[PDB]
Amino acid sequence: MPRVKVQSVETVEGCTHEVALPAEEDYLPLKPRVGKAAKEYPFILDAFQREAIQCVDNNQSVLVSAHTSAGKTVCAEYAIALALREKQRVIFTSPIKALSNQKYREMYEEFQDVGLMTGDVTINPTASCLVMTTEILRSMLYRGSEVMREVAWVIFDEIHYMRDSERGVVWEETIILLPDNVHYVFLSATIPNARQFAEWICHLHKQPCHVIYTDYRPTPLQHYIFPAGGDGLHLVVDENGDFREDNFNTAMQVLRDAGDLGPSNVFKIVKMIMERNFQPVIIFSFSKKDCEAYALQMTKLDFNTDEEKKMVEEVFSNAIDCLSDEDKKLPQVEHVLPLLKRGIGIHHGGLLPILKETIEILFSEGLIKALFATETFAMGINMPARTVLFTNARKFDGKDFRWISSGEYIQMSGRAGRRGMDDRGIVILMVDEKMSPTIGKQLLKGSADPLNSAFHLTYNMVLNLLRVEEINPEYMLEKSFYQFQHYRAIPGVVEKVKNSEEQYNKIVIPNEESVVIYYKIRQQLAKLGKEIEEYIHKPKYCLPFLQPGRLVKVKNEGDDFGWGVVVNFSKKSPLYVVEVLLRCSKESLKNSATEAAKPAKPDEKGEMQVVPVLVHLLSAISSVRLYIPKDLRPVDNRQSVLKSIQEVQKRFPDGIPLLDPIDDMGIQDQGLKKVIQKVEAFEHRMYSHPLHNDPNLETVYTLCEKKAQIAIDIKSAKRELKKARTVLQMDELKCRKRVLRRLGFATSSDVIEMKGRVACEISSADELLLTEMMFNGLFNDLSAEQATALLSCFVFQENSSEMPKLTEQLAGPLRQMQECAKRIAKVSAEAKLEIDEETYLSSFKPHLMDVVYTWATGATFAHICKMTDVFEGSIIRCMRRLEELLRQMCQAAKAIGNTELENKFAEGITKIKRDIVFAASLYL
Amino acid sequence: CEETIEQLRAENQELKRKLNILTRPSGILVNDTKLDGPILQILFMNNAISKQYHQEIEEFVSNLVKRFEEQQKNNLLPQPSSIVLEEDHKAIKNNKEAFSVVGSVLYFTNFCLDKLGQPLLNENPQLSEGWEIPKYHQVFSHIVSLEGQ
Amino acid sequence: ENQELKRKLNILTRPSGILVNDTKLDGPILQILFMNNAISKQYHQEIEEFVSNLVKRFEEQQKNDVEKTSFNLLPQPSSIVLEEDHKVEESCAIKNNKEAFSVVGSVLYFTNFCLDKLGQPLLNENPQLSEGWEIPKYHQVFSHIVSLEGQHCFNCGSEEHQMKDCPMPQQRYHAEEVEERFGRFKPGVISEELQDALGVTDKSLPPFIYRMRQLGYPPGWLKEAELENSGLALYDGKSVTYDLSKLVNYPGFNISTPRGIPDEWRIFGSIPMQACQQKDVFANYLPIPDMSKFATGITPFEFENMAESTGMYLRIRSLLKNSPRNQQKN
Amino acid sequence: QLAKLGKEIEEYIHKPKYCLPFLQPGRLVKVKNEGDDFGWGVVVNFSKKSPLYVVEVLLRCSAKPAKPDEKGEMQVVPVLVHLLSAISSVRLYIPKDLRPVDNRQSVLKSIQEVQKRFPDGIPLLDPIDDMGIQDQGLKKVIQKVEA
Amino acid sequence: EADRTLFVGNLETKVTEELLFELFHQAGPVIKVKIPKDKDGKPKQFAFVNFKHEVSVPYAMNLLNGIKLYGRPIKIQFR
RNA sequence: GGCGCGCGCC
RNA sequence: GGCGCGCGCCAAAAAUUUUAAAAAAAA
Ligand SMILES: [Zn+2]
Repeated sequence: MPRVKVQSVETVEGCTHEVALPAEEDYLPLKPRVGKAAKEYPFILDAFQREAIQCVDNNQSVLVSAHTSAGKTVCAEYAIALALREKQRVIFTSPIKALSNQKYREMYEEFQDVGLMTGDVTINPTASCLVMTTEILRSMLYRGSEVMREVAWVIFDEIHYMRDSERGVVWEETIILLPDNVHYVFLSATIPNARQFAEWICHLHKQPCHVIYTDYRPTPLQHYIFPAGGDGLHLVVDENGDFREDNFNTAMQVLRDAGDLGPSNVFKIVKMIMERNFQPVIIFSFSKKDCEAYALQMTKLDFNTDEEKKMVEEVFSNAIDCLSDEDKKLPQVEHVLPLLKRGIGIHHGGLLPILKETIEILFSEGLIKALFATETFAMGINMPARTVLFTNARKFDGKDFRWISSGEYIQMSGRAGRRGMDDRGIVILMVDEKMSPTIGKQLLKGSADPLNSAFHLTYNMVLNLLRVEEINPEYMLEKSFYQFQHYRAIPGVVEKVKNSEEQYNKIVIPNEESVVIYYKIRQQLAKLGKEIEEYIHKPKYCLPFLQPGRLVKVKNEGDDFGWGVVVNFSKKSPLYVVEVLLRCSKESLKNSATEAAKPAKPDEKGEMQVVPVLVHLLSAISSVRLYIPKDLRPVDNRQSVLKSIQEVQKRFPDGIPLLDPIDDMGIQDQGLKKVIQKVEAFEHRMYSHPLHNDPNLETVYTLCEKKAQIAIDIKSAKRELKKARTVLQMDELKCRKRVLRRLGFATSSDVIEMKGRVACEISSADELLLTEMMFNGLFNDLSAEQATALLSCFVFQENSSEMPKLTEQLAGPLRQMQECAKRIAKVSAEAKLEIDEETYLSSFKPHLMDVVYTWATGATFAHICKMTDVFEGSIIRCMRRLEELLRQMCQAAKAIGNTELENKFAEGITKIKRDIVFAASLYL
Repeated sequence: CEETIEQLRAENQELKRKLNILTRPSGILVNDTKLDGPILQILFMNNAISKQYHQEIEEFVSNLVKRFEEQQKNNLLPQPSSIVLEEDHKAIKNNKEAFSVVGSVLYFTNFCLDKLGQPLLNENPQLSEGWEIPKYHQVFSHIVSLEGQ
Repeated sequence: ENQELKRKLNILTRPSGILVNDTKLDGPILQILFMNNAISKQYHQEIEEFVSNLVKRFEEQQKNDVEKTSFNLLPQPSSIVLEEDHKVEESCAIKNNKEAFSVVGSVLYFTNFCLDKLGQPLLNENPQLSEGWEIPKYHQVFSHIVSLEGQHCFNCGSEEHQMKDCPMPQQRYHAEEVEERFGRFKPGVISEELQDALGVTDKSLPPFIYRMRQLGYPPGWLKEAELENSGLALYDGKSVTYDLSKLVNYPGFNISTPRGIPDEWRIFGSIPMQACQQKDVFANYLPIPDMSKFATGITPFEFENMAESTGMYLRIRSLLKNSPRNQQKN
Repeated sequence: QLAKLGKEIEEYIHKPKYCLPFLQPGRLVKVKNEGDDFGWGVVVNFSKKSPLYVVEVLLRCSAKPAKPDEKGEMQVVPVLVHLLSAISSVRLYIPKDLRPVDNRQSVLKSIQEVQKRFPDGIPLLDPIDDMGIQDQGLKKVIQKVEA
Repeated sequence: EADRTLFVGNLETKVTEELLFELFHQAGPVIKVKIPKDKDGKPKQFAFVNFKHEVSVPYAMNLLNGIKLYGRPIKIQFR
């Protein structure tokens, strides 16, 4: 169980300093600095910056949480200077490679004693302020490199990137595997659950940790909303921070009126910006082609001047100098210079690396004035603007489309202020008819989502841990911040069960046994009634009676719309949907774009509107039928329908007739007769029951049902508490170990044999399959180019509707690879592991085998770029990953003790690395 | 004795299984029997004509209702063979004579198989409200088994 | 009891012995049941003639012109077969009759609601494939199920007929091939190929210029030089721009006509050049193990891709001696 | 004796209030004066006469029934109410203009068609239930008929 | 591409895409003109011209209609 | 349809 | 002047190319 106590520290307004430390240790205010500061800054230091520096002085780990536009990196620079002064090596771990290169340039210009260690370059390895990507740090720790021997600090940049859900695990492995004497500086975006992370660090390393949270920004922002269809822009969130409900209501009213019924739309907004002097702007669209589309549409504006055009031409020529002739004259590079000339740039993941770097440099200098980029640009280092425009508000994350989370909106709106130059940023959001006040209000009035781990075992972690002694995978599973964030919830459930138990023990009905029996029989009668209802709703016994005038009663669990006149029905995949004509409230019609219907409140006037429903939600299919007007678009027609229902209902003072299931429907199954007989027996028993005949007994029934609800809650909480006291993933680990030992990797007593040792190295690709293929002798027959082509199967992870036409030299081995994948998938599946062979084998996309084989034999880059439909950036990324993977494969084949495969992989890596695809970055 | 009652009740239930069609749900509060009350009961048979003209038939009935309502402001007691619709059990004044069937016709292609006929006014078709007297010459005018007129 | 019950039940009794051959038409039709209300007593002959007219209308269209009726509407399970008084022996013909006699509907029309039961027959459980169903017109706005909101003819594409017999009915930044699929040209000027094909040589003015000056300056090329002054107001609690340098050059219409070419305004029908059409007039108007423990067994970590600072960034930075931010900051 | 019983049954039928509402302009009856029967005649109208009642059937004619070899003249004949052998129940679709010979010939052909449809006899009306005669005397006569 | 397209007919056989494109470019911005390809690959007795703007087809009709090309008038139609 | 070329008839 | 027949011509004829999206990243 966690043993950590958190104490707040008195501080100036804005920042909220707190310290989480082990329970046994007592708290004493950290001593004021002594001596000369490691480095001094010209501008005044804000409160939170000063406190972070103070905490860095006393060699106590610290976690800073503040807006990117508030200057967190000053603390990291101070820590680096302090570590360098004492002749102490330091490491700066950053998520992405591009940000790593930018930070390397900045720190090299600063201290001149820096190095880089990313996966595609090793500059000045024997430095004292290394900068690296967390993956390489993890690899160093697992392989026990001595470089980490002397480190006195480690600085993690943007630890909020730990919830990535695909590579947000390496952070936890690296944090766990590090020794206890190395201190930590974590820099994160604003998150609410910072104290939990501080407590996790304190518990895991036994050392105190500090948290500084500040929600202050230098330049205030004003928000605007553009309703697609309207004309102007409305001021929803003022610079003061308060929300103006009236203007948002007006904007959504305009949107609703427009939807009830310059050339483009973003073109108008950009022109308005140009003419209103909000020039330097970033247009955020969440597609690789919406950005290009909106960029090309603006072929009529001109932002720059002749001198700026000259400078842009000079910079572009200097940058592109590094390429080769035929690579210089590529269409992609040539047809973008005109865009840069007049002050427009596009920046998404599909472009070549060189164009992205050049556009970043130009924007930083200020030549560009309108950058159409995806969210990849939101993390760039110190590249703000005076305005940020959101073309869309629905992004496709890994799983499926969704509205952008308020965290991402805050992060992107944080790129809308430059300290001193412009004294008020403007953020403009373009909404659509799909947006409804239930989404816009949340997005504008939300807060950053918490930080929740994404730990999940993998074969590489398991194999590497098994290789080294004095540690086992259970150790990693038990200290993963998943187990911590789970154990931290036990007090809540304990209090919940205590309170619910007391509530259970409080209310006592005057009579227990007889009232309980009465409740039980009544509930059983209700269950039998529901069984009959489900029997009615059969495909062949309910469809004929649903007609465009049919009167039905519809209610969902706990909510009843009431009587509605069936308007239509249809099928879909089987399940059927019946469009009925119910009553709905205005608060439910307004949000109808992305909401389900809700019943209107009888005390207030509603509106008769069409609602789709499923057959399962129909209670009674009444026999009555109405004369439908056949035109239900006007409001008055539906009001007349409501009046007709009113009259029909008033014509049957004792209730509308209902179709009799047994005879009217025409069902002759023994089930209905037996159920009816049982219902008759139960109702007779109830009527003859001494308690039932007694009137004034609804109060006792209400108390009894409340007690039953309390009992259900207590049962749920009890099972939760009993399940929440054991490791949540031991079954996964045991299944993984079973798979490893059955295949031939591990041994009876968890001893790693040669196969497992070899499979330890291969990291980026899939480990089990590659090791198994190499061991059997699959690669012993393929050629160097064929081998590289085939390896290209494991590194592509992009959706693509196109398909290959593999010839009789690349198709052959693909069948064998798929066969081995099937064998491995079956072995895993029979070990009670939730693996679907179809999906598992559908992830080895061979779409690039022909491209890579053509490119690995002396072919240009335009030639191959014309052989596919995916962007060129994706081809370059795949080729870089294949290069690194082939390096690792060469090392593994060396380890096995076989040299011929080493030669084969060496030939592949010789023939697949010549041209722009591996053009050294210009940020170094 | 009890065997006889068992047989009778079994037969009655067996017959009333199909008598559901001629069953008007009870609890209907319909006073002013002359105007408020059913109009027809069109048992659609299994013939393609009715199958594909159901909608036209319903429109025709609605048109009859509208026409009578419009021209209202602009008796024929049932014949001895007038049955009453059987109400399922779940002041019958104005609920007795309202659900009285007068005329049951099964329309074939070329002859309407009729039964229960239809009423008239004190044996006076020339005044009754449903009879369509054809046009004929009456060239005989001699009663077959009595002195001629 | 049973006497009156059977009196009521004989209403559904069809006499036996009725020979039937074409069951789809050699059988009964709707068996109306009049009742004791004026709206039904008065209009008896109207209803009888209406059903006869329904038969006649079916005869006029189905039997004569379309001659297409092959419905497969089997009775729905709530159907009923009319009882029959036994006066002839059951056989194949009488079973066929029972097939013919099958109530597939029932209604009791009141003034403003019909106590229907037995519903209507079905065709593959879809009203669009049915016969008597009529679907009203509505909105279909919610599109969120209450139960679970998270759900060869070229003319029309129809794979049932031919297009000729069917009455029924973005771009990559570097792909500028929209206007270069075949070639590129210019407005105003006349190319040699157009000169030769059009049948008009250099000495003769281009012909379409006549009707062009008859009409006016093209709007097609005027829009290109149209930077509309987008009017958007920041609602807090038009002077369109013309680029007068992209105007096309049209000798003989606005610019001075070429010298030596005769003014053939009387030929082909036209009027002489007007002041308004002149260029100036209009244009101006606009227990972790030690590191020695992990490394045992596996290949030690290595450095690969050794490189040195190319210096390209230093050159680019030196080139950026001045720039907007650099000038403003200092 | 049984002839007397049949006479009593059909005297119960031919009473006004139990037979007139069934006399409609298409009602297909059969009329037969002693010895000579016309065949099947369609009612066309009926009326009182200062009390006796008369029914204008449409019968084949040579008033006497037409010969088998000849073709009936198919004319309206005003028979007495209680000369009707059997008030069958198949009401026909009448043209409303029985003046031209074509209409009457078509009516004859329609009756021939109806006869063809029913091989064994034609449905009749049962006085017990169809006409709703609740006379205990009729019940006694029925019992006598059954014995 | 329905109201921004214009149909042409009464054209000499040698007339190809380039000539018609050049002729129609004067009236307004022309995106592409395709001489219809017969099932044998031969041209057809008509052509389609696509205009960038929606206010260009009426003017192209009112200006280029009955123009004598290759000594042969051309009949032009909307869509 | 006519420019009409050409031939024939009244 | 009137009428008939062999026929080039433009005049005018139709014509009118059918089949669902999506961000980022590395040992
Ligand atoms: Zn079609």
